[PDB]
Amino acid sequence: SVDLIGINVAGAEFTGGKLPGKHGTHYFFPPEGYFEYWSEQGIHTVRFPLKWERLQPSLNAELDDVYASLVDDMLDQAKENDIKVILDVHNYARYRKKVIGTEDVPVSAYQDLMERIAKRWQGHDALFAYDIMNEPYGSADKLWPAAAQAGIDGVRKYDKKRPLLIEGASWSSAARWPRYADELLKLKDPADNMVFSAHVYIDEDASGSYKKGPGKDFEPMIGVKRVEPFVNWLKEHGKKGHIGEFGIPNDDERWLDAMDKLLAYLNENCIPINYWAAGPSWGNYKLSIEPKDGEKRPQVALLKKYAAKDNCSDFGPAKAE
Ligand SMILES: OC[C@H]1O[C@@H](O[C@H]2[C@H](O)[C@@H](O)[C@H](O)O[C@@H]2CO)[C@H](O)[C@@H](O)[C@@H]1O
Repeated sequence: SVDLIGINVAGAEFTGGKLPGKHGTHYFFPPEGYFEYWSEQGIHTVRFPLKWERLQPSLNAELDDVYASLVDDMLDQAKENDIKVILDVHNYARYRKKVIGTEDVPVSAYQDLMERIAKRWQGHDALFAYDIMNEPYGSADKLWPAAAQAGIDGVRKYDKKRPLLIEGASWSSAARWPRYADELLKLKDPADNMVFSAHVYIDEDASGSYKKGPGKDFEPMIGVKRVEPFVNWLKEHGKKGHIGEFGIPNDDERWLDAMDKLLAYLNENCIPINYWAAGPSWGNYKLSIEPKDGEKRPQVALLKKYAAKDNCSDFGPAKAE
């Protein structure tokens, strides 16, 4: 089943400056009882960021025992708690700051990573899908479509069933999607289970930093307006979609109204969303929906209303008929 409502659970990718880094100091996996809270809230799909450099300290070599085992543990806990997990290689189309497709990081090395990820986890019941790369951007954009095919090829050697979530150029911007996405039309998935995943924030620069409030001229449909270019492209090209990140601060009711409008539009078009973000070690982060003393998380109540609505049969938008 494809859940329309889901959340990111971030932390395993934190403190990119420290490699390998230390669990519990630089990065954080869900502790005991973590998924039970979210399951009880009625959330059954999670997107989980992972750091490539921690999974694979050397290219074209075996996955790191300790970090990969933490992923094993997380998947086990998700399964215990009725949660389905999208593994996200949260790397901006780069390995140790070098773009996939450059001499340092050949596409074959990225294919190798994806082979190893699918080989290790394809047998895990909690695994739902693979988001093969978070937010290609900048000098990675031009080479990304070639890298994406290599990633698809890698997963499909070992997992011929699960959805592949394919992000786009320019931080997978939903708003700018059609400017660049035609380059993705050459991608092929022999299993026919490929889904494009765009990101949308509704601050002025769409970075999610929220440097300003809604403003005097706030438009409630801002979220919808920013995903329309993506969804319309999907319809035009007969493709399937997904929103892998969207988040808002908890300090202005207007953001919630925009979120509501967005959720309605995505629901209508059978496009699932992963809210950014929950996680075990966010502290005061403005977009966090993790429970924290003294903080209300109105975004959660809203997600819960939607979570009750029927899911679609598959990733939308529905084919024309
Ligand atoms: O969208 C999340 C992503 O935003 C990045 O900032 C971009 C922004 O997306 C884009 O619309 C604007 O034109 O450019 C900025 C960069 O200057 C941000 O850098 C990422 O960390 C973030 O994940």
